Amino acid sequence: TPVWNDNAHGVGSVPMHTDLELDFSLTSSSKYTYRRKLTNPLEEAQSIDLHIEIEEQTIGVDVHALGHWFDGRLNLKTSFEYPWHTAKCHYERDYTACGLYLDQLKPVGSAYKIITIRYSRRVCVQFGEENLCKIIDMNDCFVSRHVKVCIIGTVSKFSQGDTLLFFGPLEGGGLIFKHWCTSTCQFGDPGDIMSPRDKGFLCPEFPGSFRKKICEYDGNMVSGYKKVMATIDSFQSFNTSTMHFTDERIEWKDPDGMLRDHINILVTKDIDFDNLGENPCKIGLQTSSIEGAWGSGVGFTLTCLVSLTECPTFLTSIKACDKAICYGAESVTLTRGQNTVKVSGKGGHSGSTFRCCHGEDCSQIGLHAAAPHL
Amino acid sequence: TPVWNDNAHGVGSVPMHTDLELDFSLTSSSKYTYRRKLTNPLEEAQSIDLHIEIEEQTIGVDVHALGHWFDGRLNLKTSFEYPWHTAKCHYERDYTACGLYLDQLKPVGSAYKIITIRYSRRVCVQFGEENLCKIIDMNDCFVSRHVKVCIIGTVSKFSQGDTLLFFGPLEGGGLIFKHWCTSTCQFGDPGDIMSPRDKGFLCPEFPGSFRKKICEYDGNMVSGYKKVMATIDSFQSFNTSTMHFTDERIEWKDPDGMLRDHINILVTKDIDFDNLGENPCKIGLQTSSIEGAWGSGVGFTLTCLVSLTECPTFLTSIKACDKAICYGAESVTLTRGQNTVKVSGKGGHSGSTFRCCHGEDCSQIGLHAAAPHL
Amino acid sequence: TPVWNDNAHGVGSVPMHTDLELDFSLTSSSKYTYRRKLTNPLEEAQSIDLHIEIEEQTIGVDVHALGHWFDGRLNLKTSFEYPWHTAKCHYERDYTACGLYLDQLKPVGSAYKIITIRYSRRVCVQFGEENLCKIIDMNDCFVSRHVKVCIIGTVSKFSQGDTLLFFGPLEGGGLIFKHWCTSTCQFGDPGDIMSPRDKGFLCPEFPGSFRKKICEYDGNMVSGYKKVMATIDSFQSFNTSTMHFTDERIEWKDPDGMLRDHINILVTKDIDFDNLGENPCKIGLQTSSIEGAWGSGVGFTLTCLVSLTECPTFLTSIKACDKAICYGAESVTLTRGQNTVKVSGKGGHSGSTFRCCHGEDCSQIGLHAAAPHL
Ligand SMILES: *[C@@H]1O[C@H](CO[C@H]2O[C@@H](C)[C@@H](O)[C@@H](O)[C@@H]2O)[C@@H](O[C@@H]2O[C@H](CO)[C@@H](O)[C@H](O)[C@H]2NC(C)=O)[C@H](O)[C@H]1NC(C)=O
Ligand SMILES: *[C@@H]1O[C@H](CO[C@H]2O[C@@H](C)[C@@H](O)[C@@H](O)[C@@H]2O)[C@@H](O[C@@H]2O[C@H](CO)[C@@H](O)[C@H](O)[C@H]2NC(C)=O)[C@H](O)[C@H]1NC(C)=O
Ligand SMILES: *[C@@H]1O[C@H](CO[C@H]2O[C@@H](C)[C@@H](O)[C@@H](O)[C@@H]2O)[C@@H](O[C@@H]2O[C@H](CO)[C@@H](O)[C@H](O)[C@H]2NC(C)=O)[C@H](O)[C@H]1NC(C)=O
Ligand SMILES: [K+]
Ligand SMILES: [K+]
Ligand SMILES: [K+]
Ligand code: NA
Repeated sequence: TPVWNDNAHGVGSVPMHTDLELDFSLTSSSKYTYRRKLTNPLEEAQSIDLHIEIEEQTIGVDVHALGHWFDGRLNLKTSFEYPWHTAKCHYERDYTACGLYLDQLKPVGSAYKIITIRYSRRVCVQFGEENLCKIIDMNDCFVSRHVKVCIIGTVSKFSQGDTLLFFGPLEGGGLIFKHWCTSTCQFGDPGDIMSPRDKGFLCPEFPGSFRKKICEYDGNMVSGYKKVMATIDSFQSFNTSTMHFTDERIEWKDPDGMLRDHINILVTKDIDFDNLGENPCKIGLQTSSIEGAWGSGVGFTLTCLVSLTECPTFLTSIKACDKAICYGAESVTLTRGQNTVKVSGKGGHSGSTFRCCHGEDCSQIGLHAAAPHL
Repeated sequence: TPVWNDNAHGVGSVPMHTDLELDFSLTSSSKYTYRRKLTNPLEEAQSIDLHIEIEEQTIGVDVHALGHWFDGRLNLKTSFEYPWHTAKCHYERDYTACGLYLDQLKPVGSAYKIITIRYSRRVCVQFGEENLCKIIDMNDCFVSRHVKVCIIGTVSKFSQGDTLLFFGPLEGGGLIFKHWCTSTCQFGDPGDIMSPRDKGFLCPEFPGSFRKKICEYDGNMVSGYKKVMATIDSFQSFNTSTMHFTDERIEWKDPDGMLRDHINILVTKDIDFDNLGENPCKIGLQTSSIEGAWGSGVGFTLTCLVSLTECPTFLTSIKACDKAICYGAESVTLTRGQNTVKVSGKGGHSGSTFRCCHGEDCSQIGLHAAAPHL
Repeated sequence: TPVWNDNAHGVGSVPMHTDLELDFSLTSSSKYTYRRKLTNPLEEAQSIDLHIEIEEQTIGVDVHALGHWFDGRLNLKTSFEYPWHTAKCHYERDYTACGLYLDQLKPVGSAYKIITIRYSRRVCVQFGEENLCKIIDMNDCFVSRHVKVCIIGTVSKFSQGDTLLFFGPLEGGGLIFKHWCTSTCQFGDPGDIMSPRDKGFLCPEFPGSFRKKICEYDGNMVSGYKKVMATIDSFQSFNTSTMHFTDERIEWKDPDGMLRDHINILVTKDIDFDNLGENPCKIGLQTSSIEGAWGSGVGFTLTCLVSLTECPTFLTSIKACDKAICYGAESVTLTRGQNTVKVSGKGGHSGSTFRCCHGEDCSQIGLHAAAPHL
């Protein structure tokens, strides 16, 4: 007969036994503070200090670092071992030999492929001498005995698969590219000339033809960087503040003040809220195996061994997390005893050890995923 | 003076005459159950059984089935009726004849073009001996005399125009392509070699040049499938559960437990809610004509003859539906007597008979739309 | 100790001291009207007229007008000053001279690049003899002493960077293109042949090769318009109603009745709401400088000189606006005295004079931004 479930983040309330509601649309890039002494109607001398602090919206993007994009010049030469044999990016016809090669290479920016986008606000609530701070994801709720804070919002600026380009120390801003070349890179494309890491170019294709007249090449001669700069107003910029780059992840606060989200704060002073996720179930967790990759839009799968006690069944979520960042979650009805739960995730880096987690509790160790693009 | 309107799905309430509110963020891939005996404060012995069941979020995607994508090898031959004349996909130069043809063809997956995306949850509410189940679309509300259930959410995983690729019996997962070739398919593109149905290839272009030295071809020689596999981590996977393929439609439950939506449940025990859509207007419906296409991003238009009685005017919505799936809706202020209402829709298949509908009531017959891509 | 903040648009309420709540999901393309006499329980003879009018959802899109897209025929000629020298779009090989040129040109539609998308509803509230109308952006709130109206919604039909094509006097509808050519336009692409203004073509590239046999060209010979028409069902249409084109901006009401948003209306009859943005701070504004461009996805930056009095600090937003349309906003904690605030914006046209604004108050003059695509 019991069907415990903690996937509901929120409360049951009696609207007559609720004392305060704050409901408002808040500038995404703004913090908010509320302070009030909660006093009895007139029939006491007891007051409770309420102090709520909501921080500015933060974006967290799991990415794959693509390395640097380059500008360069396409040069044509004739040989009748070719002179341009040392050039990393080249193309030749063997009739008299005609040759193309890239030179005057210069990095113009750092590119990042978006894997996951998540927005959040840090929310701190003091009620009496209770003090609790939590990072609340957009469309999730802060839940406590006396205070509920729900954030509801939508943003459509960034999409998975977008490529972000930063031209300089671009704590400041960047460009969004929706068509960065991937499976086919031709000279002239956004992303045409890349260096994924320190050394080594991924060279673009040269789709045109040679003619042996003095060699000629009848394909495009203009680099992707120059073609993009020539129509730069066609592309979308974004701005950033307090950037935080870590391996395969970027966090910042978008200073775009045109964006808003919705905040609802409900307070009960005397009788506790009914926490809709309340349960007596107890969970133990360890990792079993992993497969798949970090830094990948295809992702990984973490297998967890999950022990349930004190309940016959428990509907809940098991997460793949590391250092308080979660990369995936699986909703599951656990049965008493041992359970095997597979969690699909995306993101992380080579040093990530993905742990099996429930709520704020995690396994003692995690597992590494494989590298992408091998 | 009267201005009846049923486009508002919700209730007017007096916050003092409301007995229970549930407000929470729910894992999209999780169900939720609430059971409670509603009892009088202390001054009676009468109790009402409240039982709410909210099912896991379902996605319904109206699609155009594109057929199978193929891998293949590009072969080059010389003829001085060509040997490769039986090859379906070929390219030749007539000087000595040089020829390209695709062979070693193999289907690698099934592709589907997204036309419409809609999310929903089935919601069942028992209040006393009243029992009602409804499929509630995201950002719509369940309305009854004593209980309101509103679902508010946003998802940004899929977009109209995306192409979904399933590699095997991919009850399991698939890939999202945002640049599947349409108006120009060149060999090497995602989607380059397609077979729309049983037999018959839509062949890709071969943009390169021949040279008569022994023939040479200086264009790309690598299939789209191989180019995509070589950078597979650049593409976004998704997972599925309890898939349901029907003609030009796919439904499933996304097991991504990182996604949440918002649920609000309001209960009044004694006095009924004010149903904001309440009205005495009566509607009769029949189809008149149709034009446009199923399986098409451009869509169709259903013309309806709509009779209004018992009201001078009625602001409402007329829908194009078949078998309890709706494909389009037009908001309209009807006038007493006959009205002509055009409803723009998208989706459906060759067997669809699009009916004119109001609320849960539909015309006796529907009309077929035309096929796309003729 | 004081920390005034007006970035919160909403109210604090005591759920016992609230008299009416309307909560509902409303068809986006529908208006809504609520009329009620607010009367005392039984212990008075005083009534307040409540009258709420919510208008249909409007979309406002800041765009860059791209001019007209053309259909045309690619012709091949041989010359052994070339005949086709007057043709604006041409390509030649100088061996006998082979030539390509476009002719039979015809405009097929007008194209617009999406820079910004915003949805809104005009909301009018009469409470007693108080009457106030405001345009409320989606995910913002109408706030008054006795009535709060919040709109919460999400739409995923249009995206920044999409190109909208209108084929005729397309008050009626249009097509969405997600891959309109920008940095590389080749003959055959959507957007291949453009005329940005009255005269002057931006000609596409012809990536193929000539051969001197009688000249031959082995590249694509089919215009982008014809290639798109041949697979028109692959593209997404949209419909429009009551269109309003102005320079670099389009407004309309989307008649898609499948879309909904959420409306919440809270009314207190006696005691005023606590306006969460209430403050004694006073602001004076003038422009200082501007840089950047209108009609550009990169945008502009307006520098404002902002004087704060009556408060030590004030957390607020400074906006860049002209004629009651706002193009950007910066959240900022002002300090008493003079402040310099930079506001990033996008949109507008050559005649726009971007002003520094706070709430409904603006500077006496604004500044012009520079033209894009120079
Ligand atoms: C969720 O999807 C993953 C991803 O694997 C699928 O990806 C699709 C894009 C498509 O290519 C499909 O063919 C492929 O299976 C599933 O994980 C995979 O499962 C297979 C079968 O056991 C393994 O061979 C793969 O190594 C494995 N990959 C990863 C990264 O784990 C997964 O099974 C599926 N379901 C769940 C519940 O996660
Ligand atoms: C809503 O749009 C449809 C779609 O037709 C338009 O599609 C645009 C993409 C663009 O190509 C435009 O030129 C085109 O008209 C309209 O339906 C069309 O109406 C015309 C005129 O009567 C007919 O010739 C078409 O057959 C018809 N097509 C379909 C599929 O019905 C429609 O009129 C418009 N308005 C409403 C209220 O639906
Ligand atoms: C917000 O971003 C703008 C845009 O400028 C940036 O755009 C990125 C896409 C990238 O190219 C980056 O290199 C570039 O700086 C910033 O405005 C720019 O600031 C620089 C430095 O002072 C000026 O040289 C530019 O003229 C100026 N451009 C515009 C349009 O104003 C801006 O500084 C940044 N921060 C804020 C708070 O707005
Ligand atoms: K080549
Ligand atoms: K060719
Ligand atoms: K060429
Ligand atoms: Na060529």
